Amino acid sequence: DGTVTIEYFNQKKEMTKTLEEITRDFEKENPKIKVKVVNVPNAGEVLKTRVLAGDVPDVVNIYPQSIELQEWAKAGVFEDLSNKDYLKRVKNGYAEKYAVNEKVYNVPFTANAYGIYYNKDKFEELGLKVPETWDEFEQLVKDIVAKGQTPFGIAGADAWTLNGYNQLAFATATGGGKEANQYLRYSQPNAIKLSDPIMKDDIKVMDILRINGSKQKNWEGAGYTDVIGAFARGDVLMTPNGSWAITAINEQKPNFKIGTFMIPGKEKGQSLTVGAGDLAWSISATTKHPKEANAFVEYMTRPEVMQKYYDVDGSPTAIEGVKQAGEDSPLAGMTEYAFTDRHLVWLQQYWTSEADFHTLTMNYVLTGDKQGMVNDLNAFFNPMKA
Ligand SMILES: OC[C@H]1O[C@H](OC[C@H]2O[C@H](OC[C@H]3O[C@H](OC[C@H]4O[C@H](O[C@]5(CO)O[C@H](CO)[C@@H](O)[C@@H]5O)[C@H](O)[C@@H](O)[C@@H]4O)[C@H](O)[C@@H](O)[C@H]3O)[C@H](O)[C@@H](O)[C@H]2O)[C@H](O)[C@@H](O)[C@H]1O
Repeated sequence: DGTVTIEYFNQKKEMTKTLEEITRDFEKENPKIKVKVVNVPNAGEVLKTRVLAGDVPDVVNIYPQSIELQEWAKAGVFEDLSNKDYLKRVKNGYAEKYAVNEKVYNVPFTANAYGIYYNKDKFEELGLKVPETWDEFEQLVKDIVAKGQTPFGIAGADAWTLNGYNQLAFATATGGGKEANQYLRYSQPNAIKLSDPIMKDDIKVMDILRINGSKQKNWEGAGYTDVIGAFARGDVLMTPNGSWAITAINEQKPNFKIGTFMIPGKEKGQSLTVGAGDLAWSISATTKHPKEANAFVEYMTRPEVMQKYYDVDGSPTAIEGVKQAGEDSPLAGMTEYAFTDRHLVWLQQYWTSEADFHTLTMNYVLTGDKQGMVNDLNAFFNPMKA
């Protein structure tokens, strides 16, 4: 044949079209290299299945904060990338941030963030402003309801959409990422109580989604795609989601200017965001073609290649020589403190899982069971403390 075939296991399902075009550009420059792009649903679970099966894809899209990356790096599943030349194209010391045993096993090209998408046009129409406190965010929702408009679009069927919301609910209440994990993860068993002021603050922030008439009709069984469309059409004024959503929203061709804002704290200037490596690649240590796999990763570190991805995606990049958008862009408010302290890492960096945290978050929006949520939190965190 002559040509060799490497596999790229993608999790960026929103960026399927652009990543394939970049792949074709690579294939045209490398005639002896063919790249198969894999896009399967529930890619995170399929990856667990494949790694254990010993069928590790050549290039793997894996989130570098995950416990999966940490465990598999120590096991020797991934190639050491510490002394690669293309790693010098990663600024903000972002590759070093997710080092395992002081060794880099992942190239995080982009960083995701979390906030609230909002309709700038209808905000101007109704004379609404971006909230700076919990109380203001409560009022904003109530003001929208009274105007006969739906504030939030919530994906009840996809609990992972509110992961960033609840994590920031704890973050803004406690002080930051470390402070949130001190209350939740590194506390004593059965420490989380309803009487705890931090918990009372958490409920308050979560109750913003529980305000009368805050959510759209038939939200309980609404998916991630459903809410993207609902926001794009202008059926809902806001939707809480990650920076990964904007490319899907843009594709729906909305007839309004899109904006974002961070989930605020108790008082002004206490707003935070959460995220980690979005487009983040690792190379299999057991690959038959390590030179070809490295050439694919190196290709993505190129500024003119990364620009092509960024122009569609929009999430902040750590790649050198990429012209990024200004404060006029949709993700301006959400990614305002990108690559700073106020951009804390996903809390599941020090958890054994996160799936149940999604469930108990959404379950509260469904039921409003305060004690039930507290019980869910203890049942989730206790096994980790043991
Ligand atoms: O906060 C969420 C997320 O943020 C970071 O990752 C960035 C990532 O975010 C999105 O993708 C999220 C997630 O998508 C997949 O998982 C979806 C769920 O899959 C299962 O659920 C079911 C059960 O059959 O499967 C289908 C989904 O196709 C659903 O019908 C049904 O709910 C699973 O049970 C559940 O736990 C999952 O949430 C994927 O497998 C994951 O790896 C993730 O990618 C964006 O779409 C994507 O572009 C990225 O930007 C962070 O790193 C994550 O840890 C997490 O915290």
